[PDB]
Order: sequence, then C-alpha cells, then structure tokens
Amino acid sequence: TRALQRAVIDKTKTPIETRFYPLDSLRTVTPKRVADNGHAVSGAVRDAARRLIDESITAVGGSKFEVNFIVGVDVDYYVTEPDVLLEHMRPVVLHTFNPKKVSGFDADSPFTIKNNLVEYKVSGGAAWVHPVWDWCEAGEFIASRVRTSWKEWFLQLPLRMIGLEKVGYHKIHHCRPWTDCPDRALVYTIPQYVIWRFNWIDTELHVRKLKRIEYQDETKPGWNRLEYVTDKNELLVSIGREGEHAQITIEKEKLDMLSGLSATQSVNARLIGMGHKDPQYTSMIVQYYTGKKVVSPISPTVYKPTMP
Amino acid sequence: TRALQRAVIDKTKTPIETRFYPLDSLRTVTPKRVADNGHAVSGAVRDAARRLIDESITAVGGSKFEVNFIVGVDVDYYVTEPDVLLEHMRPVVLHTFNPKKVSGFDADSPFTIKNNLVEYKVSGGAAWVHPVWDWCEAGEFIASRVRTSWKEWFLQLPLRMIGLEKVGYHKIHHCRPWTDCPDRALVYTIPQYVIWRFNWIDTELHVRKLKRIEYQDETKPGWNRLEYVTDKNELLVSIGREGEHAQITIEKEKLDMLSGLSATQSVNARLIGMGHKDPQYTSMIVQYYTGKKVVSPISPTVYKPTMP
Amino acid sequence: VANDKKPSDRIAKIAETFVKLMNGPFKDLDPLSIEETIERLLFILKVSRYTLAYSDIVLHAEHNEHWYYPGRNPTEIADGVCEFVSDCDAEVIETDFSNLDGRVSSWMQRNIAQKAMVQAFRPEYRDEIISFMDTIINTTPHNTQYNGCVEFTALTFEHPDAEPEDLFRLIGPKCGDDGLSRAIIQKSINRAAKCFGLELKVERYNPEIGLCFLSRVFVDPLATTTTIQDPLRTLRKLHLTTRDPTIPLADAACDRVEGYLCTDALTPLISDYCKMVLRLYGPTASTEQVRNQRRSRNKEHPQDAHLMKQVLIKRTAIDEDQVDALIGRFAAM
Amino acid sequence: PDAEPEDLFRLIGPKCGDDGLSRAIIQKSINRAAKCFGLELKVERYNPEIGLCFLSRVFVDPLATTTTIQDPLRTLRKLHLTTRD
Repeated sequence: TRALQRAVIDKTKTPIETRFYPLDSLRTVTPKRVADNGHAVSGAVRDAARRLIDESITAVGGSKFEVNFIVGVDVDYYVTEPDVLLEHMRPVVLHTFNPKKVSGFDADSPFTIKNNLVEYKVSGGAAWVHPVWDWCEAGEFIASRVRTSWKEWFLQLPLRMIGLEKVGYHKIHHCRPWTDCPDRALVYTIPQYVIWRFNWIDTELHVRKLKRIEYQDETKPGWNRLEYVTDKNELLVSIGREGEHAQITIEKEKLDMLSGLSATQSVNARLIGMGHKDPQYTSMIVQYYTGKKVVSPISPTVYKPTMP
Repeated sequence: TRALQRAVIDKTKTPIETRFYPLDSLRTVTPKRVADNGHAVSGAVRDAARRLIDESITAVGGSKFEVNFIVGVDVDYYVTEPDVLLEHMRPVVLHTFNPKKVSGFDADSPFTIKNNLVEYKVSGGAAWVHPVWDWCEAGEFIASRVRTSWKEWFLQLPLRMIGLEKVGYHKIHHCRPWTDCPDRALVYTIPQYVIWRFNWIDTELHVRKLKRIEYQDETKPGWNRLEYVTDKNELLVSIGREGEHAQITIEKEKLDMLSGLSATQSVNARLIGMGHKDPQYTSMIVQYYTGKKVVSPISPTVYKPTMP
Repeated sequence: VANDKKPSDRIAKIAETFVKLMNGPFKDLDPLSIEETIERLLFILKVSRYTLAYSDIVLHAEHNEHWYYPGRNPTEIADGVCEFVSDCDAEVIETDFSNLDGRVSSWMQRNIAQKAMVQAFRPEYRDEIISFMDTIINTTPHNTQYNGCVEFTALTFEHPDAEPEDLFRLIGPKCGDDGLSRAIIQKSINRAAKCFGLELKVERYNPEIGLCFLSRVFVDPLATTTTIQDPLRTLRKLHLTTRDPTIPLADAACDRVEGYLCTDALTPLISDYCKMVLRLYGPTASTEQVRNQRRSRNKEHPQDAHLMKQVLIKRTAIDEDQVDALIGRFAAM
Repeated sequence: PDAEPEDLFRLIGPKCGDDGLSRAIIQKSINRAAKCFGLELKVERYNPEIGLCFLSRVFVDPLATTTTIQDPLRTLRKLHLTTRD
C-alpha cells in the first residue's frame, strides 16, 4: 500500500554520536570462571562483574551513572521495566538473569518459576519476584520510547492524537562470560537514532519491543517450557513443573519424536532404546508426556547464612 | 500511583549509630563442635554459647542486658515474641531453635511438632511448647514496632487513626556454628533507622515482619513439611507426621519426581531404581505419597536424669 | 609470547591506587605539535608525539621524581644511585626482568599504561590515544610504568595498613628493566610477580662483588660514586664483535673502544683491551670522518683505582696474580 | 599492518622476475607469506664475504664499487660442458 512509501518519506531521522567510543574491550571477551574451585557465590560473581564493567569504563575513559554510561548490576527488581533505562538513549550495560533452565540452582541461590514471574530467592539478600523482559531473543534492533517533559507531552497531545510517537533504536549484544553461572548474561546496548512512527504501519526490519516472557505452555498446563542453543549447534529444551524445583534438559529432536506417541509403555520402551536409564529423567519425561498436574504445596524454607 | 512518591517524600528517617561497634568477632566465625566425643549435652552447648557471646561482648568492650547489648540464650519460651526484644532498637543476639528437621533428636533432647507449635522437651529442664518466628528466611531487613509510653500512645492516637506507624529496621545474620547441633542457630541483629509508614502502601525492599511458621501441609493433612539448603548447593526436604517422631531427609528433586506418580507400585519401583533399599526410608516415602493419616496416641515418657 | 594472566581482585585496588598516585596533581595535558615532536630528541612519531609529552609532564614532575629515574643524564643517574644507596645504608635489591615487553599481560597493559595516558591527556584526545594504545597492544615509558606498578604492588603487600600516598612516597629509583628497592621485600617480590603473572629475578646486594644496575658496577657505593661498565656481561663477549658484515672490522672496533674510553677509561682488564684494539685495528681502520658520515657509526675517579681493581677482580672471580698475568699477556701482544 | 597502503608500497625495492631485493627485517616472515599464498620461497642473508647474488650477477663490494661479474656458483660447475644443439 501507499502507506509504506508515505512512512519511508516520513524519515525524520536524527542519528547522534556523542563520542560514544565503542566498548570493544567489553565485546568479544573470552568467558571466564570467577571461582577458583567448588562454585562461586552471588557476592563473588557480582564483584567480578562490577570489576569487569568498571575497568572497561575506565579504559574507555567515559563516566557512568550507577543506579542502586548507564550501568546496572542485578537490578532487575529495582527497575520495573528496561524502557525506563532505554528512554535516555545512552549506552546501557546490564548484568541480568536470563536463565537457560526453567528452574534449579542459580549460582548459589535456588530459583523457581511460578506463573510468568521468577521466584528468585538470593542466598544473601531479599527474595526477588520479577519477570524477564525478553533480552536474548533473535534480533539486534529494539524500539523504545523517549523521555519527554510533561510540557512536551501536552505539545505532542494534538500530534499524538493521530497516532504519532517518538521511537528510539538500539543495537544489542550479550556475552554469558561465566560457565559456572550460565543463567546470567552481560547485556550490551548501543543507541542508533530516533524517528517518528505511525501506529498502524509495519516495519521492514521487524524491530521488537521488550516484552514479558510467557514460559507457561498452553498445551501442557501446570508446566513451564524453554529451549536454548548449545555450543555444538544443538537445540536443547528445558522443562519442569511450575513453581517447583525439578527440571530436565533434552534435545528438542528426541522430545519431538516422543511427544507424538500414544502409549506411555511405548514412551518408556523408546527411552530405554536410547540408553537413558536414570529414573529421574525417564519419569519426568513420562510425567510431561502425560501432562500430570500436581498441586505443589507452599512450605517454609531454611537457608544458609552468608559466609563473607 | 502517586502514593509511591508521596511515601518517598515522607522519609522521616533518623538513623542512629550509638558507637555500636560491629561484632565482627562474632561474624564470620568457623563452626566448631563443642563435645570432645560422643555427643554434647544441652547444658554443654548452652555453656559454650554463653562463653562465646560473653567473650565477644568483652572484646568489643560494650555491656549487655542479660534476660533470664541485649542477649538471650534459649529464651524462646521466656519471650512471647521477638518484637518485644526488637522494639528497643538495640543490638540483639539470640541462641534459638530453628531446626532443619521436622522432628527427631535435638542435641540430646528429643522434639516433635504438633500443630504449628514445637513440643520441645529438654532432657534437663521444663518442657517447652512455643512456636518459631521465621528467623532464617530470605531477607536481611525486618520491620518492627518501637517502644512508646502510654502518653505517647495517646499523643499518636489522632496520628495513628489515619494509619501512621513508627517502624524500626534491622540487619540480620546467623551462623549455625555447631555441627552436632545443626538445629540451633546464633542469630545476629543490627538496627538501622526509624521511619513513618502508611498502612496501605507497599515497600520496595520487601521488608518482612517475623511471623509464626506454618509447617503443616494443606495438601497432606496430618503431615509436616520442611526443606533447607545444603553445603553443596542441594535443596533437601524433611517431612514427617505431625506430633510424631519419624522423619526423613530427601532431595526435593526426587520428591518432586515421585509426587506425580499414580501407582504406589510405580513409586516402589522408582525407589528401587535409585538404589534406596532401607525400608524405613521407602515405607515413609510411600506413606507420605498416599497421605496416610494415623491417630498417634499420647503416652507417658520416661526420660533420663541429668548427669552434670 | 603473549599472556592473558589477569590479576586477582585485591590487586586491582592496589593498581588503581598506584595509578592515581602516578597521576598526582597533573589532571590536564595537551598533545605536542608534529614539529615540536620532530625536534624533540613513520611509526615511532605517531606514538612519540604523545608519549614524550606525557613523560615530560607527569613522569618528570615534582611528585614523581622519587621513582622515575629513566630520563636523566648519566651524571644525574650516578648521583641518584649514590643518594639512594646512602639512604638505604647499602641495603638495596636489584630487579632484572626478562622480556618485559613480551610478557606484560593485557590486563596490566589496559589498566596501567592506558589508564595513566588517558588520565594524563585531555579528554578531546581520548580517541587518538586509545587507538594508539590498541595498536600497541596488538617503548621506553611502558617499562617504567610496569616497574612502578610492580614496586607499588610490593609496597602495598609489605605494608597493607599504611595510606597509599605514604606507601608510594617510598618508591625508589626505577629505570625500565632495571630498578632499586628495599631488601626487606626480597622474598615477597616473587609472590607479587606470580600474582601479576610476571617473572622476577632478584639478587641480594653484596659489597664483595659490587652492585649491578643499568649494566653499571658500583665499586664502593658507600663512599665513592665511581662506576664502570658491567664486567660480567661484557667481558665474556667483548672479544666478539656483533657489527653488520658490511662495516670493516677496524671501524667497528674503533667505535667500540671509543665508547669504552668515553665510559670505562680507567677500568682494569678493559683499558688494556681497548688500547690494544686501538693499536692494532687503529692504523688499519678507515678515515674517521668517513665513519662519521656513515650510518653504522652509531650502531655500537683516580683516587680509588686500587678499590676499583679489587672490585673488578671480585666481579670476575680472577686471582690478583692471575689478573696481573692476564694484564701482562694483553699488553705484550 | 598499521601503515597506509600507499606509504607501505612506496618502500617496494627493486624486483625483476624471479629475482628481487627486499629488506632483511622480513627474512623470517617472508616464508609465512609464501605459505599463505601457497608459493615456495628461498631466502639467503646478505654476506659480504661471499658477495651478493642478484640476476646471476655477483657484486664484489656493493658498499663502495659497482663492479659486477657473472655468477660463479652457477656457471663454473657447468661452463666446461656446452649445451648447444
């Protein structure tokens, strides 16, 4: 339709490069394990991440605006949405929690997923109940709003009535540098420019807006599903019952071949055929196949004291 | 909503530091076993704890207000609620009973849980029937009231009618220093400041108020459930019938995989698959799975005499 | 041999404190013009234009003269060495690094030198200096910065309870691969090098064999400042000439002996060799103006003469009668 | 690798077919370049004692004189035999 050419003519692009030296020191960095042996601790990993970002920002020569340029470490709860951070159209670096497992032990703090929110319970610190804003999905371009004063809001009121909006663009990268804590990632951002967008027109580049993830599977109520990519170009799937500890990692191919079976006995026979003998694995696979729903109870928990 | 900004503007914070030297000697202390061999005795453990706290308070140079600064040892019964201790907004150190097991033998004194109260029966001393006030749960910040004279109560009456309250904050730590008596912990506290809080507004930091624990499982009536964390980042669950001695410790993962089964025969087969052969373990697991309720009787008990 | 041995978490604060103390009171700086850099003292020029100015401004300041000896005349070097040995009462230690430019790690390079340069220079020149450092990663000032960083680390490990400024105020003379330090951290220096990932060689000061510093031997630093070329390094190799084949042997030998006279005129077991070279290759050599107009020309206290003789004998472990026999053999040839 | 290509090429020394001259500072790195392209290279350090080989010509003392002669190594071992038809 002519709307495409209309929008294309309506470019209104104002790219800005405020001497934002690329943080190549942060980019293309070899993953490292913080802990000497055993496993690390949330404090240790946080300290290592802070040291890394601090030395990077010192090398680049720029400044930062630390929140308890823009830098944030394990502040998913403190930040209601990433849009508030992105609206400034400044470089942003995050040390977030984007797990590749539905549940289990995160670093040294166990975690589980109830509904679409993460029931995170740090070993040392307040328990966190926040969602995840779809950071590591495919795509490098994101759409976000821009800070505007209430006076500018009134000025645009007549202009936004039609459906015009001021949208900023950014470029994305993360690293996942810690092997002992794969559930955590080091997000990296770079703003590009700002334009005006019509609400009722599509975009070529399929730019997406960060959204809350929907872990729950509509086909398997009471269960949470997730899948990720592996070093060896393998597509693994992590599944587990919502708000509960158990989880399992399996290749999506085997899960696919299993899902269409008719008899649980056939499922068990096929599992036996592949050499999988661990009951903790086959039993969970069968449970997911049959979609068994169980009302997991809420019980008090006794954690450790932090050993600084 | 605007209530958030309203409360934020309503800070009314008055932090106080009365030369409260941090008790780093008590903090970050290697766990030790009091008894030379065999097992310790309640008197021995109490004496060791008293010695430790006394030498710490002597080293720091401060004083204390011992109750039969603030110090209390095995005074859970003597204190109806910890709020009475916290309202003074002074450092508080406790040697309490926060078991990681539903039941069994505590130190040298057997114990069991009926309803939400602990039927503690010391080998030497009066039997104690008191609840637990949720000390070791996740989080370091607590909300508690503050001592106020009846005249100040009348003064605030018009002010509290709207829903204003004076709330104190504290920082938390415990140690669990005795391996032979893991059910006991050495709580540590540090007051922070005082503010005014609206009743109908939430808090960012999810500060919690100490509350009585609910061990009973609504899904398994007549049973008590509990789970804790292990040195090796393992989440173990302790379960047992209420007001009764038996208990078992198991990984929450295996319990999860077991709970959703349909046939008790399948449960037994899976248990056999994992190499668990002790009938005392598998039988209890099956009993919990089927939710078998039994009216345990009340019978007289004959204890030992204390051997000082 | 590239290395990527990042330091520990604790050492980072020490390195940052050392960098800040190096910064001192010189917050802002400006680059030098191309003409000024050219008349100061391709590929060398582009880095030199900034590094020479940075050295002259920060490393040659009032509060950075305690350690940055590199950059002064040999008479000044001798005066500084004698002052330092008098201060330490002949209790000093020597550091000898092996391929420092080939062993400095990426973390050290990007957290000492890059940080110092960025803090010293103006913000508007950040991109150029950072690009030059990135090109370097994939000359003289780098070695001095590494030596200062290692000295600061050793001082921090020795006295962790003192203030960083007071700790750094004790930094002794340092010049590239060579430097001086207190002997009380002789054993702890190895652990500091292991933490950073560097290899360190240390030798206790011995008056019998003299003191080694900048390939210079102090015969008796307690009283006299007389100094000579290092005998251990040069005696075993002075008989062989490493000049390019295109130069005649006579011209290279003449230049070598002229330099030796300029630096080691009154040193035993070297003056005789130099004089015999001048006697033999001298007349057979070409014109000295010809070698002065030739590129390869630059490619090379009487009171304590007894003490210098004995110190050289101790350095070379040669008996006095053997020394006299060698001197007689050299002169009569 | 950090210099401009024009400035890099301005330093190209004399080259003539199978024979050429280059700076001695890239004596070892020339073999790796030939391996990358897939060519075989033979390199010899200049030695005034044995002269310099170039275009089957021997420079007796290139530092001072330009006197030059036929290559003795290639021709002496074969000059006694004639390869005419």
